[PDB]
Amino acid sequence: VNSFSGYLKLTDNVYIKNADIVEEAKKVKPTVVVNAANVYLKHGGGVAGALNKATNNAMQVESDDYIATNGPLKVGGSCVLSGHNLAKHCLHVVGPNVNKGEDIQLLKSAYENFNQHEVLLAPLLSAGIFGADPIHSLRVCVDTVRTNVYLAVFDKNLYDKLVSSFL
Ligand SMILES: O=C(N[C@H]1c2cccc(O)c2C[C@@H]1C(=O)O)c1ccc2[nH]c(CO)nc2c1
Repeated sequence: VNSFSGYLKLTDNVYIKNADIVEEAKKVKPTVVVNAANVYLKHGGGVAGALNKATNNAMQVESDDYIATNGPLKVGGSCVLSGHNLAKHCLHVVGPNVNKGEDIQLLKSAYENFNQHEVLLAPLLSAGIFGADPIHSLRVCVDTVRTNVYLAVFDKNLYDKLVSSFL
């Protein structure tokens, strides 16, 4: 038993809710919140900009030190950093950005990072400003992630569509 409330159960291990991931993290304090990161950990907009704003830019400060030490992530890769006031940990995961021409097949590799964590609050990778089809992203998520994933979908209209078209 865990504290996520109001989710619709899609599969054995995937749940989904129309929610603001920032508000969900602050209420739930999950062990892991997933950020829709880029390779530079520049949290300017979309989910990343919202999560970072909620941390009063502490996420960005920590991220800049990470990059200065380690260099950029790989597309499809991830790193674990602090969750600040939102979660114990933040798993920064880089899905391919279609608006940068990145290979969509890397989406499966990106979701594989979730399997290193028993339970996660997460957005749909490569959705929103990353330019992928959220329905495809949901399919890859369901077919790749084996751990328990609680997906927060900000847009109500999109949430309903994802549910209604789910196979
Ligand atoms: O853009 C946002 N989320 C979408 C996104 C973005 C980039 C890559 C992605 O893969 C996805 C998928 C994610 C989604 O479909 O839910 C977002 C989420 C919460 C927000 N809270 C505020 C306050 O103003 N702005 C927000 C923006």
